[PDB]
Amino acid sequence: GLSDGEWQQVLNVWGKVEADIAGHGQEVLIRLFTGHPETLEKFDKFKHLKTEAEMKASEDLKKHGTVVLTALGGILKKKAAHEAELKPLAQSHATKHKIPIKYLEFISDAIIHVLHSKHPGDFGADAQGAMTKALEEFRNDIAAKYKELGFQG
Amino acid sequence: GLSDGEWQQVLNVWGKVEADIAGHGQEVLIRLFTGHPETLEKFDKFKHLKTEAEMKASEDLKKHGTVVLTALGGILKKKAAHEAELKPLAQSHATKHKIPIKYLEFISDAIIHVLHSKHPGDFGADAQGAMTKALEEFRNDIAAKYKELGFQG
Ligand code: HEM
Ligand code: HEM
Repeated sequence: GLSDGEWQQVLNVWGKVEADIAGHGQEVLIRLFTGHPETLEKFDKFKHLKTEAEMKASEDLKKHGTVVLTALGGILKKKAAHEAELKPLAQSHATKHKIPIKYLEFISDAIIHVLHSKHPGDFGADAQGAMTKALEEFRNDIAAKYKELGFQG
Repeated sequence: GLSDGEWQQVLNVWGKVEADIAGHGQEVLIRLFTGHPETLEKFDKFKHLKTEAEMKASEDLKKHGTVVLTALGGILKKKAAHEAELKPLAQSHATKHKIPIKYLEFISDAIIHVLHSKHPGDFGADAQGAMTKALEEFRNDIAAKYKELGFQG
């Protein structure tokens, strides 16, 4: 994972991308298609683009560059926001509290039990299945940070 | 990964948790400590609590259950937000576009080159290292989704 420092360097340069997303997107795609021509073969809608000049002239290649970098920016920002809340919790539970993954499993089971007990009408089999998967994914995310910190959970 | 409806079910039940977070946090910790007394030994503040009654009267245990469910709710909400953008991208690139992970590495290389070319002042060696790490983690998150779909990227 990225530290707060590394995410800050990523988000700082992404601010420059957002000042001209279409220009950056066009340049990225032309760099990709000129360096690795097999990648252009994946775009049926760009079959008419046969030279770097034709690529530069394409309205729809520039529009697609905007689609790509807009989607990537969103995913980078949402990943950083998740990391900013997960990392401090994994740090303390690895290093200070020393909480095994087995104990995170026990509290996950307790949350499911209390939700079923307090919300039987609402928290039905499908919703309980959804929460079981969400808490498993949470434990796996902590376990990956544990392995990085050298803490055997 | 949760389906779109599955994340909405998790967010919906967390709204109910937040309507009585103190009560939910008490009942979760009481269920953990009564079901798995070995977990109570990690809490130097609570380890003297013997019965559900004593645990229920502890202001310190109630305070802590609220801190736990507040932290977990924030991580679930940030995970849901990241998944909502990552999942559809992985789905289309596996099932419709059939994009190998190597081609995502080629476009990552192009992004790093264009940012270095355009913004050298905000994209020195340390910032480039950070972006390399962020795009490798993005590719690994896509690869994880490919594996779930049985697409060999
Ligand atoms: C940073 C990496 C990438 C991002 C963020 C990205 C994002 C997107 C988005 C948002 C779409 C439109 C919605 C969708 O179908 O999912 C799309 C479409 C597509 N992408 Fe990607 N993409 C990436 C990399 C690639 C690469 C490397 C290739 C091929 C070498 C590729 C091939 C395609 C194709 C063929 C389409 C459909 C184009 C069309 O006909 O409309 N993608 N991509
Ligand atoms: C969903 C799971 C969990 C969440 C969200 C969570 C969250 C938190 C938070 C926010 C804190 C305070 C800030 C910090 O030190 O990081 C904390 C402290 C702590 N947690 Fe956890 N925790 C979880 C599971 C567990 C489990 C299973 C145990 C033990 C079996 C545990 C033991 C502790 C201890 C000992 C502290 C320090 C308490 C104190 O000295 O006041 N945690 N936890």
